[PDB]
Amino acid sequence: MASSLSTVASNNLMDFCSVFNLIGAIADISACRCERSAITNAFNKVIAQTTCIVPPWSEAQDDATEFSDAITKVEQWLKNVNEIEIGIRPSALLIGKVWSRFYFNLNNVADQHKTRLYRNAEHGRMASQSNAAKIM
Amino acid sequence: KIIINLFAPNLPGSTKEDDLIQKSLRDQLVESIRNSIAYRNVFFVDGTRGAGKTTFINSVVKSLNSVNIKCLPTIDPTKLPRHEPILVTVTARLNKMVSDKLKGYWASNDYRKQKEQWQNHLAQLQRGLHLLTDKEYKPEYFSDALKLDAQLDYSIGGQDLSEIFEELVKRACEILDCKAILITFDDIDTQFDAGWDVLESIRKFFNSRKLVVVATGDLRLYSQLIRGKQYENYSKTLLEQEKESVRLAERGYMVEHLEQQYLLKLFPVQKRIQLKTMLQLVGEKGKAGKEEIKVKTEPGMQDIDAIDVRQAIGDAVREGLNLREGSDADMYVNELLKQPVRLLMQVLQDFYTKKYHATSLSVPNLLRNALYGSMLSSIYRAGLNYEQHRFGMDSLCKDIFTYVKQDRDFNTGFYLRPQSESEALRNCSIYLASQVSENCQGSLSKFLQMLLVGCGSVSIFNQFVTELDREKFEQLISEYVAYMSVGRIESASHWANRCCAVVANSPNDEKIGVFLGMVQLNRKSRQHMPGGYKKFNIDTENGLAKAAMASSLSTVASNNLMDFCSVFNLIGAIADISACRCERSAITNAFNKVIAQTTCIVPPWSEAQDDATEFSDAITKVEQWLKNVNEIEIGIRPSALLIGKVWSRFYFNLNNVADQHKTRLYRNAEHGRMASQSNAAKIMRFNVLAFLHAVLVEESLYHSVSDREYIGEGLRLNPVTSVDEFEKKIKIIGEKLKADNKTWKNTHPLFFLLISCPILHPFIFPVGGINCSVKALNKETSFNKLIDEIVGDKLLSDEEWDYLTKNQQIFQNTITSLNSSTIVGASYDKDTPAR
Amino acid sequence: QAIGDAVREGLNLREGSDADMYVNELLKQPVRLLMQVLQDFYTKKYHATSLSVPNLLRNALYGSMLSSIYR
Ligand SMILES: Nc1ncnc2c1ncn2[C@@H]1O[C@H](COP(=O)(O)OP(=O)(O)OP(=O)(O)O)[C@@H](O)[C@H]1O
Repeated sequence: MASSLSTVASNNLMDFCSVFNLIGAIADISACRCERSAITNAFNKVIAQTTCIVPPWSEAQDDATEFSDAITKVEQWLKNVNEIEIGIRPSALLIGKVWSRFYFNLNNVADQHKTRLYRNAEHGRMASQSNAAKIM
Repeated sequence: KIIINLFAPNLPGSTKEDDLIQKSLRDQLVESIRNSIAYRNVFFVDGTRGAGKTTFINSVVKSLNSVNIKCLPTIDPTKLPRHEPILVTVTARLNKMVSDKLKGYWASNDYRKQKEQWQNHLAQLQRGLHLLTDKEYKPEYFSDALKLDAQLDYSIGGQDLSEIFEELVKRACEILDCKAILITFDDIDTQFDAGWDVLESIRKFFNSRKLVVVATGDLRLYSQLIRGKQYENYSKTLLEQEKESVRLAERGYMVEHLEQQYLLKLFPVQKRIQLKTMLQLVGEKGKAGKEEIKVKTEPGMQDIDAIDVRQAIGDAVREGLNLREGSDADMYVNELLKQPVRLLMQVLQDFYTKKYHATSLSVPNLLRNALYGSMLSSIYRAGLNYEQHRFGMDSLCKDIFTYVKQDRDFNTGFYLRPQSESEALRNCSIYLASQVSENCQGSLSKFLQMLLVGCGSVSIFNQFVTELDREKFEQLISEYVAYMSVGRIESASHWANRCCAVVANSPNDEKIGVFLGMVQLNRKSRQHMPGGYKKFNIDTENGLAKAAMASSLSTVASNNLMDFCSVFNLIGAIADISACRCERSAITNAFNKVIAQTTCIVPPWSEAQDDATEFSDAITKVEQWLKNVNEIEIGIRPSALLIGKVWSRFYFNLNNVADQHKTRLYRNAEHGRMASQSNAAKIMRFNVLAFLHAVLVEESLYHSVSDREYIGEGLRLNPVTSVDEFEKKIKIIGEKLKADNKTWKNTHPLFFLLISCPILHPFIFPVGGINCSVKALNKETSFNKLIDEIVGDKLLSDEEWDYLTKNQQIFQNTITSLNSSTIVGASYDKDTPAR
Repeated sequence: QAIGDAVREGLNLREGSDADMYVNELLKQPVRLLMQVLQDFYTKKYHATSLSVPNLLRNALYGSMLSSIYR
């Protein structure tokens, strides 16, 4: 979530969590693939080095062992992926198409779960109750 | 193997058999023409501007010089007399080698007959040459076309110079006992208008089978030449009468559709070859090298120790910019490889020649001179300062402002990232980074000025003045640069004294008198104030507290004089005290440089012990600090990315503090001990910490004196409310440096010097800003001893620190009364909610 | 089938409308432009076989409709 946790620097500190930054996280891990630096620095790329301002056109315990533990999991991920990722071949059509599948899925999920919040929906077990975690 | 000698003219005439950068293409093309003639036939090499064309096209002729093909000397369309048919110069060149053949062989019976046959066609061609130059038809010449010659067969009547030249070359081949004649052209980059006659003649007269043509030029430039000649066919009246966009669209398509196929008639697609750029030959870091290149950096070296080309640029980029070894340094060398070979070689030739000459002493100084001449054209296009001896931080800070407006990016503009769209801005970005690391090198006072007035002047305009169609935005920059005087700054403190006025004219919700990095101490007394709150008074403090408080002040005249407490002034003041050590009283003047003659004005864009030795002890502490910095000023090697990265962290960290500690004033701010309590002095303690914490993260992350960082694998944040996370960063770094057996000076020169400045000492531990709780002390007590570890001697007396922990004694290095001061608009009404 | 082996693997397409449309859009091209892009394949791929097949197509296309890029 830390990578997805983006803070908009303005007159008020506004913070957002988005699925795109999850997409934008994995899409950059495989770029370097080595040196144990880009992958480690990927976990902190918006904390203080990305302060987006609203556009002018608008109207406005120890974490030491757990940090090195989490890094090797994506290092575990890369060596298993690299043994098959060459045999697959995409193209123009069937890569734009899946985005339309993805883009419309986001719209429907956001629209439906927008009004599915209640005072007792936190970790709600009802098929209709929803919270912030249910959106994600 | 390629060995490039940098101490060589590198001209096309001074090439060798091993110094050729491109050899596979030279060899590969040679057999292709031979196989074509073994059993139109117009070749075409395609070359990026500066790839290497005239040198390359000379090598292929050399290969064909030693089936048998005879090659004519290379002809340059640019270096030819104007108003001269190109059929003439080919015939004249052809005649020379044929006339050399006739007087060569020994037999006389054939020579007397062969010469007569050769001259029969020359006279035929000469009398028919008037068609190429005449502007109008002569009715007399009709009787000349009707007259048929003898002994020669012409399948087509008339003049028809196409067959006459075709018959001429056929007889020219018999005398030269060859299979075909090689005609080679040259590039027309210098004047591409002259290249129109080349294309016109090739498609008309060189249509035989024993002629092979090898053109050369820039393909993207030929298209603009042909398209211009297509429009000349349309009648000018039609081109004006029918201006409808519906007709204009189809007219433009027809022109494009015509010359697209026209170029295919001249140069077939399968015949076109390209010259690979400098990048496509060596290859990137990840992939293997196709054809490696080794260069001779120093003169008179053995061929064994020849350095690679990438290491020959990393020797300059990494060292000339003081940029640490990493992927970011690879950004520049990758961009430099994509540049044309002619530009890249001249940059490499000049830098290494001067470095050897200097050795027989500043590396960035030698690189800056090389970059100035190379991209002088892009400097003039962008309008940057270009006078040689007017260099300095005053000009450089103006230069970086011009670049940002051109790039239209206020977020990463001061990073100087070569990622712009226009080629001119990319050249300016790399050039500016060279100048940033030249003046800033080996100086602390120069470093802060670049950070404060150079980088800072862009961020302030982005958020507070830009929000005030682009034509109106244009004059705002014009008067803003005049107001704050980016072109010429009298003192770093005066910029901060002007920075506050710029940002003060931007109110906020509920009009709390706290701003980005500053608070507004009330200059008067409001009736019936609760608790011990009162009006701020400088005379309450003593010793270093008054001196530190004197620097951190600024006033603005806005029909009622407003007082300001600032962090920017403290940053600027240090950049002035650390300027020159040759005088003692200068630092005393720096203490009260602005406190007396401020008289600041609202910007146009906005409508509205003994007193003899009172500071004697303060001067000694500052004077001792002068010896410490002056012995370390050599070590510091700031880069063009370090300063940009430091400021960005500062901007986010400082923006958070000024926002969270805004509603946290609930009548119990005075004598604050719990983290929820927050008074005016609490904000100022954190802002100074926000400056030093921002330096700590980026100093280790990016610096030329450290190969690897010592922060370690771990998430980083900013101390908005809690100093605990800032405490562990120093503790962890202290552990790592101990294992490597390294000191503090030779690893973090910036952090060590700032933390030892006597001026910043009192603001770290104020009276009313220190957090005191059950767990607040736990982190703070280690933090207090951690700061003592960095400095050689003890920071403060133990008893003084004890009083701050619990809740009379005089404080020399601690502010005593800023905590109780009020804030304009901060009407103390609510109460602290506790649970 | 001589354009089928030119788009299906040149553009990484399977048997379908897109592969058949691209043959049609390579058929609406003038015969002069159809030869050169087609000739570039079998001439170059014979040298390769004595791969970068989709890149080999882009090599042929670059010299095929180069001028329309400027529009
Ligand atoms: N073998 C080589 N080694 C190093 N640099 C070379 C080599 N061959 C060419 N160069 C570089 O290319 C330059 C030659 O220019 P180039 O061959 O691109 O001709 P041009 O300027 O386009 O042609 P012209 O002047 O005939 O119109 C040299 O000055 C040098 O900078």
